[PDB]
Parts: sequence; structure tokens; C-alpha cells
Amino acid sequence: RNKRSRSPLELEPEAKKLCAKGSGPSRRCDSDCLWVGLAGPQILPPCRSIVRTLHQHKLGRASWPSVQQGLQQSFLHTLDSYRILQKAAPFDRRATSLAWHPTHPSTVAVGSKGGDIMLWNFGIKDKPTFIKGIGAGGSITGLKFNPLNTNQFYASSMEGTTRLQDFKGNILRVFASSDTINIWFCSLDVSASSRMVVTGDNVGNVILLNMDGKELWNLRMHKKKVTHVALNPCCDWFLATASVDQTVKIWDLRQVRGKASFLYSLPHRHPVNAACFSPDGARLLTTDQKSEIRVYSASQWDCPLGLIPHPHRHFQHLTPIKAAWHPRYNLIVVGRYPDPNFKSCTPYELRTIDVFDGNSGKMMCQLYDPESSGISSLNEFNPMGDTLASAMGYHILIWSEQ
Amino acid sequence: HSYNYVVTAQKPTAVNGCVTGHFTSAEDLNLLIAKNTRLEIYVVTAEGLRPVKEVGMYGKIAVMELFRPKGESKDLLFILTAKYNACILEYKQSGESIDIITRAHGNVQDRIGRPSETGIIGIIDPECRMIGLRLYDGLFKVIPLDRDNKELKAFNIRLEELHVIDVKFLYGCQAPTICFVYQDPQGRHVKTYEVSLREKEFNKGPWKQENVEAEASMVIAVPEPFGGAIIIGQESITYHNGDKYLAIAPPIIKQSTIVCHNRVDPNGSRYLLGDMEGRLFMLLLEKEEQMDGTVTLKDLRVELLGETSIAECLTYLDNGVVFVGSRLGDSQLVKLNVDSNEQGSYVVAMETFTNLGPIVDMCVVDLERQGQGQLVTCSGAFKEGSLRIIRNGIGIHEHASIDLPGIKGLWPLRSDPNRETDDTLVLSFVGQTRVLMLNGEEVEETELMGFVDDQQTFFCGNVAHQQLIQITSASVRLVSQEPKALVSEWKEPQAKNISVASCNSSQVVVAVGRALYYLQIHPQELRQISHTEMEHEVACLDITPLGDSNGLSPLCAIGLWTDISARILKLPSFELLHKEMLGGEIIPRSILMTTFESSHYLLCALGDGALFYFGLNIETGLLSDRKKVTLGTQPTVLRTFRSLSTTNVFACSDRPTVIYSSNHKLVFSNVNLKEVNYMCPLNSDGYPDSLALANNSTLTIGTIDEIQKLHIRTVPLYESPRKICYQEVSQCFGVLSSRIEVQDTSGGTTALRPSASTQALSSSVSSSKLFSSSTAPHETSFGEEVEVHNLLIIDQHTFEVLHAHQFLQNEYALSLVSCKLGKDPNTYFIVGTAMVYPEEAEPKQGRIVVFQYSDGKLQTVAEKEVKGAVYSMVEFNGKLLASINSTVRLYEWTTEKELRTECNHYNNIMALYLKTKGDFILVGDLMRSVLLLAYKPMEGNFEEIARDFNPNWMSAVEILDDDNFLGAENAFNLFVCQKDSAATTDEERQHLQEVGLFHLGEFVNVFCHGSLVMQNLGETSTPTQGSVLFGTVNGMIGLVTSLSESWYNLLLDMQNRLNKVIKSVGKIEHSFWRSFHTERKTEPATGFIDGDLIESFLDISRPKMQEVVANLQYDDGSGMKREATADDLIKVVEELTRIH
DNA sequence: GTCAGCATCGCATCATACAGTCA
DNA sequence: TGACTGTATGATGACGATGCTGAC
Repeated sequence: RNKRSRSPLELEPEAKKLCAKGSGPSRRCDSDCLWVGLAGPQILPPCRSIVRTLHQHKLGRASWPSVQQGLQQSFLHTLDSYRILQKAAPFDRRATSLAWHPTHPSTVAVGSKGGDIMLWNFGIKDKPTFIKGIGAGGSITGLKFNPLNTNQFYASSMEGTTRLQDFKGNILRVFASSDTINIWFCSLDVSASSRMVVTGDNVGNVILLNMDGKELWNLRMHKKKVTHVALNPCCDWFLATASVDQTVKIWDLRQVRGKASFLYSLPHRHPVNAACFSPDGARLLTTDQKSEIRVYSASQWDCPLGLIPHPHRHFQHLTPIKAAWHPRYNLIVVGRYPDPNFKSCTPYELRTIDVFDGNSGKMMCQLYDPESSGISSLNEFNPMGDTLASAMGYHILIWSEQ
Repeated sequence: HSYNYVVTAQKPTAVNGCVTGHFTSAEDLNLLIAKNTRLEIYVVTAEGLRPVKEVGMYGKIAVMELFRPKGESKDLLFILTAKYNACILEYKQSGESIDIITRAHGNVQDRIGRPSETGIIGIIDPECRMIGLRLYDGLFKVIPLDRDNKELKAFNIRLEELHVIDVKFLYGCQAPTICFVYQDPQGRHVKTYEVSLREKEFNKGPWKQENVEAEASMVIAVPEPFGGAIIIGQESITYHNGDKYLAIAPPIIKQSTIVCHNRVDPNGSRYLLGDMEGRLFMLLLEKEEQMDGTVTLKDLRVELLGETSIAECLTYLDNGVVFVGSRLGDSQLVKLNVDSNEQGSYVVAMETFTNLGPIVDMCVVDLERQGQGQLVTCSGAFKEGSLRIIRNGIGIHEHASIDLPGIKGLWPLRSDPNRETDDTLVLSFVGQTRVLMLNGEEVEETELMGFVDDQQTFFCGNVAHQQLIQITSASVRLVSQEPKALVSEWKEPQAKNISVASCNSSQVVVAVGRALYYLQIHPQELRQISHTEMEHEVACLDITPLGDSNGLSPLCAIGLWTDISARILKLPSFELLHKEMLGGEIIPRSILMTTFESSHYLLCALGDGALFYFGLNIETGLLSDRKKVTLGTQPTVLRTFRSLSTTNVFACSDRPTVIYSSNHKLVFSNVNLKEVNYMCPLNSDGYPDSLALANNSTLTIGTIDEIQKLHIRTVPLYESPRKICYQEVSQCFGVLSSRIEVQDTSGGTTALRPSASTQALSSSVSSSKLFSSSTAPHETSFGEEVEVHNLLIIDQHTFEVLHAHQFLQNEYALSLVSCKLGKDPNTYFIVGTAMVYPEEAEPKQGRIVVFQYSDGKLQTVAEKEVKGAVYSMVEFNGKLLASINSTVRLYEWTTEKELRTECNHYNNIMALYLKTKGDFILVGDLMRSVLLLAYKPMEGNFEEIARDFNPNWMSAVEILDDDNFLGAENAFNLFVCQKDSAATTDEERQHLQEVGLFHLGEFVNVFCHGSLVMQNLGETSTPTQGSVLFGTVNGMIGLVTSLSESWYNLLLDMQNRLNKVIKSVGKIEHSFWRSFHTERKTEPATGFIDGDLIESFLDISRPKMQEVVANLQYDDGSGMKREATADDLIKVVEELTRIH
């Protein structure tokens, strides 16, 4: 009903539609009436142009969010021609972590489960820089850049060392230090604004540091593994850890510590993989371990706006699937692990990359190509938002248009 | 690196906010208008509007309401800005001093949260005990309004209805009650809550939930004798209280959505409505009483008043006068009759206020003033679509121009008081004089008894006690009236010549040789008093008595040759008082001492046209604040006389000037005339408040234009203009334009109103072309209202529409260039277009069509179709460079008159903005930021030199120089990119670095290089390099110019001190206000100097300048300047002001 | 032979069970 | 002697590459 009458307008000009499905379609209506079949030529002619909404913006009449929403349908359209895969570059011992280069649009970094990292940049045909690990307990978990000089990167390995190391191989000191063996970490995130680092491990306790020393943190953030942590870009000051518990718990770090003390903490069914703070810093993309994807708001962190069911299971030897926001847009990207048991629209439900609107929850696009049936559990758009890099098993996939 | 300078030239004319009440006093009614960053205030008068204070802010005014707390003497103004700075302001006047005082301020917000689409809305409630704010979806901010908190602490509370259209506080309720309209899957509904600050939360409202309409957009809280709220949607307006409800659906509404309301009578009997199509609506509520008296309602009435400008804001005043605030056109004072006119319509326009925005395109063109012109043309958009011509200085026109060689001086007079004015003009040739009587426009000579022909005078004109004075070069003469004779006539002992003069109504001096001799006037005779010697030859003279007439002067102004000094003298005791020696060997010419608004001034204006100015005190006659400025080269003469409600002082030269005062500082506004010599004030009864020019070749005479700093001419189109350019060889403009059309049901469209285009003298119409739309086009008539795009040829002088070309059905005109190409001598009009269909969101087909203009027919040549929308195009080395969707294609113009595609650049998402310098190309992309291409004279292809890696949604783009690139962004921010000058690797030289950032507070639509300022003529070198102008959506015009590293660092520390004393208004820190701020990030400025802050130094008091300079030694360098900078920096800030 | 169809191997969670402390 | 929390062990679901056969 209202979501199909709340889409192609988008809004200004307010004129056209307004009839509210013809002042109510006598409840649907019952039996035949449209339905979503002829929700087709309506959406086909949606907004009228852009070149006339742009002009409406150029006159200051149309509000910016109106535009940006009709500008992201200019996106999606090109994303429907992303369907081709410029490059792919592999290596043994499977892909686990993924990070883009903050500044550069052509370089990306990938981690292994064996301890081996690759700095891959393109438009160069020069060969990627590499680091060789231990190939056993060398699993990398959460790999991020160094916000100062890009030629350095932070990392969190199963070997037990959250380090700062150059791509030229040489370790530039170490942040965290286990001293035992039976423990290692699963998460890591930093920040340029508030100057911190963070790491969550598999026992539920987490550490936080400055980019210089500082071990003001170790307190248990819960029972069992911390699968993911993420700092708020616009808040800085704010933090959120998602993990196996069936709870995301948030925090603001700072004030409040004394154990069982944390602003919010929202529960779930099943384990969770991702927190993922938004570019704006307000929404959180929690992404569960069975189906269901949730989104809370900054208004009531307790209550979620709505759940998006979506088949992405857990598996011992399948890299955990984390969904992620798009920069620039309110889009959501996630790989698909099709599943024999649910409510599904479209047989035969292949494996693919899914994209929804964060304000709706509806699927706007899907990305798939044969010659590559692998499950992509990592995708995470580049900071310009013009390309997508999926980590898929032994492979690394570069989504562009060209 | 990059050091830049931004200054506001023409302030925004577009009216954002409007509100009425009693802000300055109780006895007076106030009009408050908001123009983006400007708050302007007015007092309503008898058939007029009186302006009293103009204060700017460090913000975009989002909320503006008048409200008076209980017990409070007065009326406070709550202002909320776009960056969420909140302030409560109060008006205070202490004699001459008027300042706006802030009772309470604070930047409330949520540290994180997404700003809702419809914008923020603020409501202050009738009882004035809280301020409600809707900043973010799902939360309701409420500000406890007691003076405490002076910091405006607020608390948010959960709003579970996530989607609110409009909200209002209610009147006459037992408790604070909110009334909003929200939307859920079941449609939109009206709902009430009680806002209790106890518990800091809501409580159950007096109402159950309803099911209003399906498109209700505006809520109005109706006061008593009632309560409850009327809800106006489109198609239907309804009333809602507790038990009762009222609903009407007049069919005169569905045509246009009504967008604004305003209470006429405070009781809430009747309201004014306005729509997007400028139609004005009355809304009447008729009340009811049972028995002796009760209260109720009996339907509504709408009666339909008439048509005004497009109301963004509406407000009623008194006596049927409504002020209409328009963003898309001029704001109006309008008068409401009880009797329709010929057209119907109770609406009649009182006054119109010029509104420049939205400026969708502007172009600097050098018409008229041949050498430089100065003019800036721009656009208005919609029914208020127009061209505005903007130029610096003031102009006059010559009604009668009789040729006349070799004059010197000229004078007015009228013998007869019974008419009461001045006639019979006189002018003097070399050695002789000539008298010319006034009647109509004819002058000639004729003959007047007693007027002396054989001799030339320096004085004439009527003089008190019914008489004329005429003092010649051989003697001094006096004239009688009724008999017209020569009672009294005076000579000097040795029959010498008269050299240096002066004179005045009640007294005169005549000098001769040296000294001053000093004369004095008695009834019909002389009787001189005392004598003079002084020091050698004296350079001219002025007696002018400072005051009403007066006409007796206690004062005498004079000059010298050797010492070169304008002295002032006591009378009749003379005696030197103030020395002041001046450097140079030039000599002082044309002195004077003026009076304007209590102020006490004088002027002295030497051989260079250079001129000095003082601020004075008459009591001691002592001069101070020593400063001079220089203009041109040619001699200046100095008269001085009146006109309406100002005063004037003006010098005469190659660049004829004028000096006044504005808000108690001076102003120098030039005139547009070529050459002036002698000229004289002539206020005739067939020429009310006019003036006569004498020139070297002819006379002049005319009426003089409106009194401003910037002159603006307006030619309404009555339809939206989009792009403009100049065709010098055709002496006319090309204007892409469009009108809305609507279906005629009988094929065709039958139009809507007579406007531009449809009134062209010749016109032409597009001709298909293929598409291909053939084989059953199969669209519809659905999606009514149609836009017809046009090209208009407009004369540069008469501004009459010469030619109108209509484009294809469903075509959008996007770009336009005037240029010639190849070895082809013809200058063309090239327009790039786009086809825009219902069925398609992205255009896939457009056209690059070439026109050539000859004798009003406008023939077509090229006509070339492309696959995509041509967004931008620009002349490029005899070639045409164009942007088609995601492609940057360079066309070549060949001898068979066809367009040929040389090379391509395919790597873009969508390229909208193209700018070029030399072989370099600056590409602006709505998505993937900025891109710098160059060109290859013998490869043809497109290398990609560098790119900015940081994503920016751009509105306009420009090239400052070879290595710096200016951009405007969607959040009202400015940024600059640079190619890395350091060779080193390839990596760094492929990365443009963002070195400049600055929050403009405005949305820039177009950049253009140029200036409205003359050259020099001292003291070239110039202090700043380059000059980039820009047009904005709110009608503001700004300037960007390059700076040296001395200055940027100079003015940067200078800003910081100024940022200590201002005084702020609202207490907003200038750094915060200028910090780069978008939805994702907040970062300081850097790379950008706010010129507005720097020139706003000239207005503080003298102990304040002294408060900064005395330590501005804390930094100032050595060489020949320290604290002497204290009058350097005024001479540096003078040096700023003149770049625009 | 390139391609179809089975073994085989590469520390994730939910569920059992004993110690280890901590206090 | 309750609690909380940390130790070598097991069922298990079902992706990847790697690899070996037999049977076309």
C-alpha cells in the first residue's frame, strides 16, 4: 500500500499521485486489483527526469534530501550495469578481513586466515605488495588502515598480536599482548578524529588505546566472543560492539564503566556479526546470524525501525557475513548464503549480493555473475562509493562499471 | 599554496522569514523580515514603511518568532539557525546607539541525529513557557524558556509517530498541548499530546486520534473565542476541536496547493492563505451564539482575493495592507479593497522590492561604458522570471544636449520669488560671459538689462533681501531688482585683476593679488571691515557657513601655492590655527566644508584629483582623523546642494564622483558620465530637483536615478530564464527560457498567460528530426502541466524581445554558448539540450544545435543529435567542448558547417560543470568530485592529469588559475583543490589536494570572472590578484580573489582579534559559523579570508581600533611600518572595499 | 584427457562433563 | 559449601580447495 505510494515521489513536486491509491482501493482490493504487477509502469516512469529535479534544486525549491533520494536512483541504475567484474586476484589460505584505502579510490587491502596480507591497488598493472604469515593460527580478524600515513596499517590476528605494521613488512611496535596462547581477537577499529584504537577478542573483554600507548581498558564487555566493534564517525566519543550473546551493547566509552553499565544494550535471537555505524552516525546495522537484518535509530536505540529478513547463515569455514552501509547513500550491501528453510519470493534463490534502502528495507538491486558461485561474505563499498570490493573465499572481486 | 579572499558584494534580496509584532516599543507596530543571514527591521507608518536597524548574523535563520513572556516589559525574538544555534534577542535604543541584545543563547542539538526532510520547525506556545522543536524524526526537543537557562539547556523526549508534517501549540488549553499531524500506513492523522515538563514527558492529550484527509500539510492553531486547530490540506480545508469538526472542499483549491497562512484579526476570526501560484485567499470563520451568548462555528468562507507575487511568507499589517515575502520574485506591499477592479481582484500593489534570486545564471558584459561597462546581468525564475542588470555607481541622462565649446563655470538664479525656484542660466567663455533665459527646453541667449556682458564673473545667482550679486574679474558688482540697476560697485586701488575668490549669501571675500582683502555685505552696499596680508598667492577659497543656510559664516576656507596647504580661518580675525603640511609639489584646488546629519566635514582636492578628508568638531574648529584618497587625474570642482532626503558633495572629473554618508560613515559613488567640467544645481518647477551640466562640447540636463550604491534595472519575462550569454556582434543576448503550458483537451495546449517569447517580433519554431517517437508514440496526456522551452534574442539597449525560438515537444534546454569556431568568421549561438519524457528518469537523447542571428529571423545551421543529455558546453580554442551525460566530448567545427567529434573522455558518472583555461579542463561531477583534464595538440586524446579523491556534491565550479580550482558544494560550503607543484613521483602529482575550506552559508549557482571596478590611476601594483564573482540562490553576489602570503597571514590574525570584539549577535563564534559543515563532518575553515569580517572593522569605535592596533605590534613586521599600520590597515581596508 | 562424481582436510558454536580459583 | 569462570574433550553442519578412483 504505502511504500509504493511512497517512493517514485520522492516528493517534490507534490503534484501527481496524492490520490492515496485512489482514496483507498477498497482495501487492496480483494482478489485482483493492480497489484505489484502493475507497480511496474508507475515505477518505470518514477521521477520525471533528474535534469528537472536538479533544476528544481538549482532554484532552491526542492529540499536536499529529496534530491539525494532521487539521485540514488541515478545510482542503482548504474549499479545495474555494475554487473561486470573488472578484476579478480587470489592467494592461498582464504580471505577474512577487508579494508579500503581512506584517500585513494583504487587501492584496497585484504587479509588471510593464514597471516598473509595484500595491498592491492589498480590502474597500475604493477604487482601487489605482500606480507607472509604463519599459515595456521595467523587468521586476521578486523583489518584497518592507519589514518595518518596510509603506508601503515593496523591489524588484529589470531596469532595474538594487534599490531601496527608497514606494508613493507616491518612491524612498527605492538599494541596488545596476550602472553598466553588460547586467546586471540576477532575485532578492531580506529579513528582519526578521536585518536583511538579498539579490539574485542573471543572472550568478551576488549581493550581501547590511543594511537600512543594507553591501556585504559580491559573490562569484560560480556560473556564469550566479541565478533565486531565500531566507532561512530560523527560522534567520535561513541562506540558500539556487536557480538555473540545475542546482544549488541553499544557504550559511549567515557562515563559509565563499573560493570553492567552501558546506556543501552539491545538483545537479539542468535549470535551477531556486525555493528557498522552509519556515515551519519545514528542508525547501526546489526545483521544477524540466521536471517533477519535489523536497524535501530539514534532516537530510540532500544527499538529497531524494522527487520529485514535475509538468508545469511553462520559456518565454521565460511567467513562471517557482515552487512555494511554505503557511503554517500542510505544503501545496504550484503552477500547471500541461500538457505533451504524460510519465506522466499524468488525461486530458486541463488547466491548473490543484495542491496536495500535503509529507510524502507526493500530490495533495490542484486549483483551476480557465473564463473564465480562462491559466497561473498564481505563487500563494503569504497569511500567514493563508485566501486565495490568483495572478498569471496580465496578470491578478491572488484565491482565497477566500465 | 592557496590564499583566498571572499566578500559579500550584493546582499541577498530573497525573503526567507517574516513575522510581525511589537519588537521595538508597544506604541509602534514592527515588521521583521529575514533574508537568510540578514535580519531587517521596519516600523509601519502612514502609507509607508520606515527602516530602523539592519543587523547581520553568523547563520541562516530557520526559526523566527515574536513572543512576549508574562510580566516582560516587551517582546523578545527567538531565532534558531540552521546549525542549531538558538538565541533570544531584545531591542534596545540608547539615544543614537541601537544594538540588539541577546538574553539567552546556546547551540542546542543532538550530538548525533539525522535532520528531517521537511526541515526543522519551532513553536513557542501562547503562554510563552516553552519552545518546542522538531529537529529529528522520532524525538521532540523542548526548551524550558525561563530566562534561566541563559544557555538554553533542552531535553529530548520520545516521539513514536516517526513522520510529522506540521505541528502547533494550542490556545486556551488548561495544560500545554501539542497538536501535530503524522503519517502511518493507514494514512495521515491528527493527534494531541500534553507536554508536561514535570516528568519531562508527554501525557494523554484531550483528543482521540482521527483520520484526516490524505494530503493535509499545514496546521493552524486557532485562538479564542474558540480553541482547537483548523487543518488546511489541499483539495479540502477542515476544522478540528474536541467535539466539533468542520469541513469544506472548495473546488478553487485543487488547482494549486496553498503554502502559507497568516492571522489577520487577533481573535482568529479570519486568516490569509497563499499558494504556489501567487493566488491570494481570504479565509473567514463565522462564529455563533446561542441564547444571550455562547460560542460555536458555522462553516467557512474563502471569497478569493486576487493575485500577488509568489508568497513564501505572508503577513497582514493594518488598513488592508499585506506584506508578501517572495523567494522566487519581488516582495510586495499590497493593498486590499472591498471593490474588485476591471479584472476582478481586490489586490492592488503599493510598492515592490527588488529581489535578485534565484540567480540561475549571470554574465559580466561590458556594454555602454565602452572601455569597461561593468554591467552584470542575471536571472529571476518563474512568473517573476526576469533579467536584472546590475552596475556600480550612479547614472544620469541628457534630455536636451546643445553643443557648446569652451566654457568656464555657470550659474542659476530667479528674479521673481512668486514662482519660487531658480531660472535665467548663465555661462562664461574665455574672457566673456553669456546669459541664457529658461523657458521649456529652449535656452539661447537673449538680452537682460544691467547684466554685464563685457566682463566675466565668478559669482551670480539670487541672493537674500531680494537681489542679485555678480562679481567680476576687474571689480565687484551688486544688482537691484524692480528697477534692475547697479546700486554699489567696488574696485581695488590699482585697477588690478581679481584672481582668487569665494563668496556667500550674507558675506563674501574677493582676495585680489594676495591677502584676502575680505569683504562683507550690508543691505545694498558694502562697508568692508579690516584687511589682510597673509602669505603670498592664495589657492582658491570657500566661505560656506556650515548649517541650515546659514547664511553668515564665522569661518573662511582658503589655500596656498608654495606651502601647499588648505587652511581654515577664523572671521574676521583670521589667525592661523591648524598647520597640516602636505607632501608633493602639486597644489590644492576646490575646497569646501560640508554638513550632513549633524556631522561636520570639509574637503580639499588638489591637482591629481587626490582629495583629503577629515572628521571635525566645529567648537574648536580643529581637524582630525587625517586621511586622503586619490582618484583619476583631472581637476575637480566642488559645489554642493541637496535632493530629496540626503545631501551630496561630489567631485567632477574624467570619473565624476560623489561623496555622502551611510549609517554614519562616508560613501564615494562615482557617476557614469564621460567628462564633466562645470555643472550646477538647478531645481526648476518644470524640472523638480534636477541639475545642469555644461561640458566642453555641449550642455547636458536630466532627472537623476534612485539613490543606492548598486543600480539595478529589471526586465520581467513572466517566465523562467535559465541560461544567458552575450553576442557582441549582434548587440543582443541569448536567453534560454521556458513557460508552463497545460492541456487544451482539443489537441494543443492553449497556454496560460501572455508572457515573454509569445510576444516576440518574429519568432520561429523547431522542426523534427526523428527521435524515434514514430510508430505509435504511445505516451499519454497524463502528467499534466507541460514546459515549453525557448531561446530568446534580446536587444542590449531597449531590452525588447527580438526573436523567440521554440524547442521540440518534451525537450529541455540545458546549456548555451556564444562563440565563433574554426576558420569561420560567423559568431554563433550554440545550445545543448536534453529530451525529457515521463517514462524515463534518465535522459538518453539530447541535441547540440547551432544558431546564427541575422535580421530578426534566426536561422539554424548544425542541428546535431547525441545519445545523452548535454549538461555543459564551453568555447575551447576555436572549438566546442561539451559534456553529454557521463561523457566529455570535444567537437571540432569544420568548413562544411557540421559538428565533428574529435576525442572522448568516458570516465565519469555524470558531468554537469565544464570550465576551461588554456589547454586545461576542469570537470565537475555531481558524484565523483572534480577532475582536471588537459589537451594534446597532436595526439588528440584525453590524458587525465589529476583528480580530487574526496567526494563532493557540487553546485558550481571555477578555475582561479593554472593550479588552483574553486568549487561550491550542496551544504553551502566552498573548497579549493590544487595540482601538486612538486614533481616527485606520479602518485602525488595525480592527486589534487583540498587546501581551502569555507562555509558560505549560501548555495552558489554560477561563477564568472570579471569586475565592476575601474582600473588605476594609482597605485598599481594592486593589493589582490584576480576577481571571481558568483551568483547564489538567495540573490546574493560575492567575490573571490587571490592573496599573497603576507596578507592571508595578516588578515588571519586580524580576524582572530576582530573575533574578540564585534559584537557577535546571538554570541555565535565566527570560526564556528565559518567552519566547514556537512551532514557527515564539521571541520575548521583554513585557506579562506572572510572579507565581510575584515571590512566590518571600519565601523567599530576608535578606542576599539586602538584596542587591536596598539598590540597589533604583537606581530607586525619591520620595514618602514609598525603602529603606523593603524592607519595603514584602514588604508588596507580601504584597499579592500574597492575591489568590488 | 577435461570433465562428471566421492573421500579428505584445511580451533565455529551448543551441549556435556571436572577441576580450578576467585571470594 | 554455594556461587561465578576456566580447563582437555565431543556432535555437528555442510564451504572451499585438493585429491583419488572408476566409468564412460
